[PDB]
Amino acid sequence: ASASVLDYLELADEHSIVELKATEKMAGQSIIDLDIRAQYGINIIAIKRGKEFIISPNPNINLEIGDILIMIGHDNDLNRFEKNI
Amino acid sequence: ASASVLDYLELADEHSIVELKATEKMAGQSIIDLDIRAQYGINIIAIKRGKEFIISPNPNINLEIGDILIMIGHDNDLNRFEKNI
Ligand SMILES: Nc1ncnc2c1ncn2[C@@H]1O[C@@H]2COP(=O)(O)O[C@H]3[C@@H](O)[C@H](n4cnc5c(N)ncnc54)O[C@@H]3COP(=O)(O)O[C@H]2[C@H]1O
Repeated sequence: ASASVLDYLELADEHSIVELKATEKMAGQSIIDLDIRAQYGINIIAIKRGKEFIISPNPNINLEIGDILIMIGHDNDLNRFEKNI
Repeated sequence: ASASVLDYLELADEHSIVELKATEKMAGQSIIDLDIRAQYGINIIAIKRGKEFIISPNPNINLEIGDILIMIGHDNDLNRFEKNI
C-alpha cells in the first residue's frame, strides 16, 4: 500500500497520463462500444463526471457529454484517440 | 491530473490501489482467461515485469512468474479476486 503508491508515481513519470474530454460523437456510447484498448491500446483509469470521480469505470455504462476521461498509454496512441473524436 | 487519481484514492476509504504478485496458479494464464474486469470490476493499470512497467497490458499474453499486477478498484472487489487465488 506504500510500495503500491510509489510504483504508480514511478509509472506516471515514465508513461503519460492524460485528461481528455468526451465529444458528442462519443456521448451515448460506452467504452466497450468504442472498444478502446482493442482499438487504440489505451487504458482508461477513471472518469470525472461533473464533480464526481468514477474510479475503474464500468465499461458498460453510458458516457455523457463533458465527461473527462483519464487515460494512460503511448503518446502515439493517445494522440490518435484524441483525433478520432 | 495523474495525481487527481492518486488524490482520490488517498481520501477514499473503500477504493485503493493494490499490487498482486503472480503465482504459479495464476502464471500461465492471461488476464482475458481470468476475464478480470468483466468478472470483478477491477482495472489493471499496468504489470511490473522485473523493474519495468507494462502499461495497458495486452490481455492475451500469459502472465509470467513474478509479474506484479497493479490493480485499482473497490476494496470488496479487490478482496474477492485475491481470495480466489
Ligand atoms: N487491464 C485490464 N484489467 C482488467 N481486465 C482486463 C484488462 N484488459 C482486459 N481485461 C479483460 O479482458 C477483457 C477483454 O479485454 P479487451 O481489452 O480486449 O477489450 C476491452 C476493451 O477494449 C474495452 N475496455 C473495457 N474496459 C476498458 C478500459 N478500462 N480501458 C480501455 N478499454 C476498455 O472494452 C473491452 C471489453 O472489456 P471487458 O471489461 O468487458 O473485458 C475485458 C477484461 O475483462
